[PDB]
Amino acid sequence: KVFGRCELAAAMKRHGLDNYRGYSLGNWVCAAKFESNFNTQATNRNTDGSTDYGILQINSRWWCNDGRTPGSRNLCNIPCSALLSSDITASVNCAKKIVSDGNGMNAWVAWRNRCKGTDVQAWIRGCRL
Ligand SMILES: [Cl-]
Ligand code: NA
Repeated sequence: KVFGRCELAAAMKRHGLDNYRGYSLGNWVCAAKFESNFNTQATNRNTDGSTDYGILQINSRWWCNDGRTPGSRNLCNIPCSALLSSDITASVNCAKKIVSDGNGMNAWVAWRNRCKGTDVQAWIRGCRL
C-alpha cells in the first residue's frame, strides 16, 4: 500500500506515535516519506547482506527475521515480511522499540539527514487529525 500523506499521519497518530518519546507526528511522517516514499512494500538491500523493510525501512540485522541475515538478531520478534503489510501496526510497534534504545530517531539515516532540524510540522499541515 502507498499511503497518502494525511492518511499515514492519521494512522500513525492512532497507533500512538504522536510525541512518542518527544518526537512529534511530523517527524515520523517525514521519516516515512524519505525512507519508503509512503510505500509499505519498499525493500532495500544493504551492503552487509541485511535488508531494510517497509514504510520505515527496518533492518534485518537487528530487528526482524528474514532468514538470510546470518548472525543477526530478531529484537522485534517478527518475520520481516510482517513489516510489509498494508496494516502498519507491526512496523509502528517495532519502531517504538527502536526509538527507545538510546539513539532516538537517529536510527533512521534519512530522518537524520533530511528531517532533523527542519520544519517537520509542514508534513502534517492541512491534515484532519
Ligand atoms: Cl531522543
Ligand atoms: Na534478524
